[PDB]
Amino acid sequence: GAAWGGSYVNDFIDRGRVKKVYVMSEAKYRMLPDDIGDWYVRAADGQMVP
Amino acid sequence: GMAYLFVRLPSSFLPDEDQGVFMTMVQLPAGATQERTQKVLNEVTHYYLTKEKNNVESVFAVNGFGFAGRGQNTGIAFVSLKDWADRPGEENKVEAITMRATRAFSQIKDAMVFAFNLPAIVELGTATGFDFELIDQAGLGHEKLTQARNQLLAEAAKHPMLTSVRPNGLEDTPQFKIDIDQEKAQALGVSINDINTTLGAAWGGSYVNDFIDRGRVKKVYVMSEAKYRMLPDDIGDWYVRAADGQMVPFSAFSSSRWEYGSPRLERYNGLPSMEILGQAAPGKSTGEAMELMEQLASKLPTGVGYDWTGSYQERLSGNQAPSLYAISLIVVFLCLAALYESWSIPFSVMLVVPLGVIGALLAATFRGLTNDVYFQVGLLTTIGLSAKNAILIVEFAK
Amino acid sequence: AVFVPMAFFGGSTGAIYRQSITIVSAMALSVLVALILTPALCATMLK
Amino acid sequence: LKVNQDGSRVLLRDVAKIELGGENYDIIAEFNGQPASGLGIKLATGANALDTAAAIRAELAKMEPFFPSGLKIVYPYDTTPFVKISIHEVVKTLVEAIILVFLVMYLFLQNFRATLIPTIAVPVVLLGTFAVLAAFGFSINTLTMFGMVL
Amino acid sequence: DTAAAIRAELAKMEPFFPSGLKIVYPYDTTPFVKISIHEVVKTLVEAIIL
Amino acid sequence: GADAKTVQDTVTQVIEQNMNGIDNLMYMSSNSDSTGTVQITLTFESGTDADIAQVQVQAKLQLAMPLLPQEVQQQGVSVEKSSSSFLMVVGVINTDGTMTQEDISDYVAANMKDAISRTSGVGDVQLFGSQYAMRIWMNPNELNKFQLTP
Amino acid sequence: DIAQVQVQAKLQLAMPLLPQEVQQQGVSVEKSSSSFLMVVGVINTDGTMTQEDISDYVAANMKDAISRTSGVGDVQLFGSQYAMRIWMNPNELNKFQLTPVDVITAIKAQNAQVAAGQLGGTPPVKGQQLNASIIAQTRLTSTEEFGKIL
Ligand SMILES: O=C(O)c1cn(C2CC2)c2cc(N3CCNCC3)c(F)cc2c1=O
Ligand SMILES: O=C(O)c1cn(C2CC2)c2cc(N3CCNCC3)c(F)cc2c1=O
Repeated sequence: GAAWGGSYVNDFIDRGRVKKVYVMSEAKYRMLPDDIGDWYVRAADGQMVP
Repeated sequence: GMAYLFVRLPSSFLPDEDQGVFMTMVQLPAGATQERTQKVLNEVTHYYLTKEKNNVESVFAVNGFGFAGRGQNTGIAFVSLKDWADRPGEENKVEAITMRATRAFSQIKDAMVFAFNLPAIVELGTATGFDFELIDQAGLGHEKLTQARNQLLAEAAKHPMLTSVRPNGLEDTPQFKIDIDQEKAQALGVSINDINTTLGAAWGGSYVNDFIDRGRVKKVYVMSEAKYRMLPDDIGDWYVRAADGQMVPFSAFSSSRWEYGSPRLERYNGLPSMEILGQAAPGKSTGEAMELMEQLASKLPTGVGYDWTGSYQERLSGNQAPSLYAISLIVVFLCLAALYESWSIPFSVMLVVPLGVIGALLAATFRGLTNDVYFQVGLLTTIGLSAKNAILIVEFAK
Repeated sequence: AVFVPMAFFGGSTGAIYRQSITIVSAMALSVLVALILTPALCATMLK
Repeated sequence: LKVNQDGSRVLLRDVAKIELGGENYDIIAEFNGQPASGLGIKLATGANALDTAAAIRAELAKMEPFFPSGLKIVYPYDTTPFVKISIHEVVKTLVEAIILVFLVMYLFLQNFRATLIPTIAVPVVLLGTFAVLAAFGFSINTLTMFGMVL
Repeated sequence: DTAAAIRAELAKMEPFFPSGLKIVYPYDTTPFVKISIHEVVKTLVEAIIL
Repeated sequence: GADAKTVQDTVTQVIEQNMNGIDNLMYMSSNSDSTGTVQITLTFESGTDADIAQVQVQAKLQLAMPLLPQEVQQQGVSVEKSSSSFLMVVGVINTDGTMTQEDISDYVAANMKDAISRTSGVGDVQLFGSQYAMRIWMNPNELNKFQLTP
Repeated sequence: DIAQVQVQAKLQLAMPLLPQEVQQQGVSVEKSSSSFLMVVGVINTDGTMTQEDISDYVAANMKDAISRTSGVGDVQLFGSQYAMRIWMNPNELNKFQLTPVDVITAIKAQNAQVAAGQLGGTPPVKGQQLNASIIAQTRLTSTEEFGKIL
């Protein structure tokens, strides 16, 4: 959700005015079906899982 | 004469009356305490009791609440004057009472105490008075806006048919920043959550949960015994718990240092701003003062505009009075023709006008009154009584 | 129209040069009372 | 809070003082150097003022009887009686403007009944004017009462 | 009247613009109203004249 | 607890860039004190109906309540009709069975304050003291002695 | 004026039954008129900038003023206001053994404003000389400071 669609995390301050901070991904890791497996979640036991 | 006795006659809006009730406010300098301002409100109560028993029925001081805003730096005594019968002279009436009250508080004190009258009205319409406001339009900050306003208050006081000008909202006092080095914290095993609710729920207090006292639901608050949160050195007395079961002081990860800020950040219309509260000169009057403050605002640095908070939107003996009086003639003539038929009758009634006016200006200008609202309606009552008397002279004779 | 034109108000001084009208109502009632009534009483009884 | 190893109990009072006190210690008032609180009511941007202040006494009056021993109400800073003075020193002024006129009518015309017809031709007009301000929206104001004198 | 006050705020904003920033006006209803008065009150006047 | 800069962009600014789409408006001003308190005035035209202008303003603040701290949400947020000035100020003291400037302030706010503010269209009421609260003064020396935190 | 309010005082009873993503996003109840009128374009000439630099300046100086001015219904930005944008690389994420959950947690901790109390308040010890506000965690300001989050 926070990689492909983006996620509104928290507010910051740019040049006096309070704006937003967003988190998503470099465009190339989320264009087609095959880039789903590029993301590795962390499981309990310390190792990565695709 | 009717001209000269009118242009020179000054312009007010409404009399500042004795209202059987006035008050007086208190203000202490950079970072004073509740114990300090209480000393000043105490001295104030004695002028109104020991040196003013005849005229003051009561007093209602309030520590740490000015009509500017709030904080332990402020105060306000609400006075209730004895009834009007027991106060005989001008001596024992607000103008005189607040005169020698202000003198007493400026003589045997070292803070900032006044004693203002009780308008009626609202805060506005002071007459020979304005309310400027200084905006940071561009992407400057607090430090750059403060400096620009100092230049506006200084250029005002370095070439004044003068002017008086006063900020008195921002004061500008220090602040105790605590830099929490985050790499030091998570090394020894303390969460940054735990740390922030230790410093926050100890020094500032934290609304935890509701309970019930004697039927009514009230609040439960959590903070600290006062003595463990008075000065800088008591930060290290608090020990947070780290993951591994052992205690860790604040001095471990924290770092103490002072820093200049402001206890009253104001903002006008979505943008940062600072209030300027100058009254017009005793010679000049408003329209002149405001326009000789506008060319001072355009001489200021970049990204610094202005806007007039905010007094008024169009005044009364100013602009308005004309337009109304204008039409008031336009009709008077018309309807003196709807019953008369000529081009002579109306003129007769239409120059009695100044007969009754030079008399009104005489009394007004002579005694210590002025062109306010009540004068601006006794005027129109008189053109009604002038056409009256006259119309009789005309009608009967015609 | 010495009065009501001045009772067309302008801003915070709204009900100020306004509530004339209070005194035009008074004018038209004194005209009324005098166009009616005073005629009556005067005739009805005087000397 | 805790049960330390040996079966000892750490309670909330064992770590902290516990007293029943206010939720905010920023402000505390004194009525003539006597410890006091109070309700400082402020108006509601269109409210009827002296009618609103009459009903501040309404609730307050039903509260008085169930007071602890000593609790008593006092009245500093109060606007209400200024209104009572602007009626009783305006409707009094009103009455003096007749009384004085009454003489001018006798001075010029010794006929009694003559000093009477004009003395009825203004009390009536006064009242008719009250009925028009009520019908238009206005109230008995300090301003509209000065318009009964002028 | 609302569109006249869109210029009100906009006019106070112009002076504090970075170098290059300039306002332009596409899609605007305002001057259609100026034509429906000056070609109606003109029509009015011609209906007298004639 | 929050300082002047903290409230300035966590509460104040959030509301200011969400105070739009409202009928009638001359200007907006604001304060943000170091005592953790913010207060905005949206002034309208001459006699703009305050019954609806209040509502429009407080139905717009609501779209920005989720973007504020959970500390400010559970604290008193308010949209009220103002009149920069008091009128009735009912002081409250003790005579016989003497009590403190804290005992009296609670009784004012737990019997007669809630009635006053709802009665005859009161704008807002300012307590001159504070309502009671289960106050807890944590000692940090008897906190480290049993290994604990707030 | 009232039909808008009734509608948005009914949406409020259903805000808690929506996602927390939608609550913290822009919910709105506005007066509509399917059609524009004034459309003020904004470009650059001399010191040329992008279709992104201009869109931020529009929404950070002049957009908030327009929408509140002379009863505007709603305003549609033709671009977007600036935001601290973060483009997560998943290859340099698996290389240090991490997830976007750890990225998000690092911003809701280091990028935050905390409400520390104040020296000398609130109920002090009778005799304190000073009273100043404590500052703590300050919200980040620049792209560089967001690069140095641990
Ligand atoms: O600096 C200040 O805080 C004040 C300054 N001034 C003088 C103008 C510079 C005041 C003047 C007041 N009155 C002047 C005489 N007519 C009635 C109003 C007043 F009531 C209060 C203040 C201040 O609080
Ligand atoms: O905003 C206000 O305070 C008022 C606004 N209006 C206009 C309607 C928006 C008034 C209109 C009045 N009259 C209109 C013409 N016929 C007689 C009544 C009036 F007497 C007072 C006011 C206000 O006080």
